[PDB]
Amino acid sequence: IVGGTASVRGEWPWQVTLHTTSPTQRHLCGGSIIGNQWILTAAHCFYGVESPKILRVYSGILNQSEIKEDTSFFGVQEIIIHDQYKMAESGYDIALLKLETTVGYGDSQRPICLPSKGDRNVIYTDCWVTGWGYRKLRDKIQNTLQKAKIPLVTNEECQKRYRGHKITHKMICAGYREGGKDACKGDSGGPLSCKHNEVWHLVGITSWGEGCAQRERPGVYTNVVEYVDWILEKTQAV
Ligand SMILES: O=C(O)c1ccc(NC(=O)[C@@H]2[C@@H](c3ccccc3)CCN2C(=O)/C=C/c2cc(Cl)ccc2-n2cnnn2)cc1
Repeated sequence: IVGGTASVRGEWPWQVTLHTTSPTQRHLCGGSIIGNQWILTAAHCFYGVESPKILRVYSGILNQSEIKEDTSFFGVQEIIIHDQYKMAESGYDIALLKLETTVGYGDSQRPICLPSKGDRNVIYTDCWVTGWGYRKLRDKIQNTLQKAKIPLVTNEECQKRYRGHKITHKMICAGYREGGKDACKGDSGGPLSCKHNEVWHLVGITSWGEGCAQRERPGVYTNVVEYVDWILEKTQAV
């Protein structure tokens, strides 16, 4: 996260850190708990991931330093990538991780509500992007989970800023015209959480942008409301 501050413990209890084991253990992506055996993340996170066996999901983490060989994690049973997904910039950047065991909800880890299909018309004024990503384009993964409040941008405005791209209604953009606050390397897959009527909703999934926090370059997120049916299809299969 660029231009963000340290989170307080338990502030974003749906936020997870997805680690890869191969070649060595390190943070790969962010993700969100949406169900007791479900993580919602970005499909691009799994470029070169040939098996779920190399993945470990950590919940209830504030600092990456809490993660050692003795730290409990959830194994991944299945990686479900949207079947229209080609690349982040083309859209359909969404994936589900089905966990091998059930998440026990508590004050440190609990799910985030999906947006309501009825809330396609709401104007979110309180949105936050969180992650352990870089603070600038040439940096390193951060120890403490960072947060940054970002304003949502209309599709029309975002399209003006991404000449040469097609910004679809399945994408949602966020950022300040002057830049300064945004997601960056290592934040992808994580949530864009918006508070509406005192309830937090998973409005976006950190996906892509041209650089980090640049002037007139908003961050591009998967527009979760447009994927509620796909999420229910995959999580509620008979
Ligand atoms: O340990 C590390 O050094 C370490 C180093 C980088 C990453 N991750 C990343 O760069 C991941 C990449 C990835 C992850 C997994 C598999 C394959 C591809 C794809 C891009 N990406 C982001 O995080 C996207 C960032 C991004 C998002 C928004 Cl909304 C705005 C601006 C952004 N940026 C523009 N230019 N940079 N950030 C993770 C870890």
